Amino acid sequence: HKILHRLLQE
Amino acid sequence: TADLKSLAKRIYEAYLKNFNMNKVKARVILSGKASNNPPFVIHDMETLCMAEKTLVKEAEVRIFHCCQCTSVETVTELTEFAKAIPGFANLDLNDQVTLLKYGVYEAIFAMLSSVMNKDGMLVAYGNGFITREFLKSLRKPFCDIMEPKFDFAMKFNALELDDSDISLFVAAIICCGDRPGLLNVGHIEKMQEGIVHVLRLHLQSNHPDDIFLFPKLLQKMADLRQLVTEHAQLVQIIKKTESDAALHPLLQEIYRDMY
Repeated sequence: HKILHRLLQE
Repeated sequence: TADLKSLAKRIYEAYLKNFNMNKVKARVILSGKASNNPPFVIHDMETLCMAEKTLVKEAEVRIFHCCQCTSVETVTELTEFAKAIPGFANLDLNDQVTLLKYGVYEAIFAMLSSVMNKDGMLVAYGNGFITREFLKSLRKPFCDIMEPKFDFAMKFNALELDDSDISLFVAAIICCGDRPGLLNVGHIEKMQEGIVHVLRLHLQSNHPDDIFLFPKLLQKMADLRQLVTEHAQLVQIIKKTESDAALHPLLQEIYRDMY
């Protein structure tokens, strides 16, 4: 994965 | 209770703040009253094209990507709704992804049943209404996607839940302790029990007549898991047999080695 984690890190 | 009654309204808020449309609004648009201007109904290719010219490949494939844009928007809202859950942001960065990997769609279908009825569902922020029979019309395998959801939504809507109930339900769907690959299976399980506890107490207080609404919802949770599994199966067929249907990166990432 790469997205999601790119989101959680907000 | 102090926390149990407070935490229930905090998750409720995060629901309303992050989720529009909700059920109270979907029930307003439906059943007439306080509206008078019904939504544009889509029951054939004619009405479908009229609704497309006002929004900016095969018809079945175009409807596909239209639902992908909503799935993607919902998953984003779910990620924001999840962070507002007491303990989700405290979990491991990878355990947060897993809870959302197996839970997003299981929640999307639960919430989808709010804007559905035996005849159709509301699309485009309630301004439209697509009939069930029209979806069964489309060619396969597309005609089989939405149909199972209508069936779940019908028996689910029978329980007559409101947004306060659904909010806690969705939160529980995300805080599932038996997801494949969960690291701290012990911490999430405690968090899951806390959520499930409030949900149970909330139902016993919000529906004192339906004394078994709690186990029923549990059943529904198992139904949703099965309903996602089959959906993910039908997604693979569409990804491998339809040459003009391309999955979204965020959507392809979630199904990646799911079931």
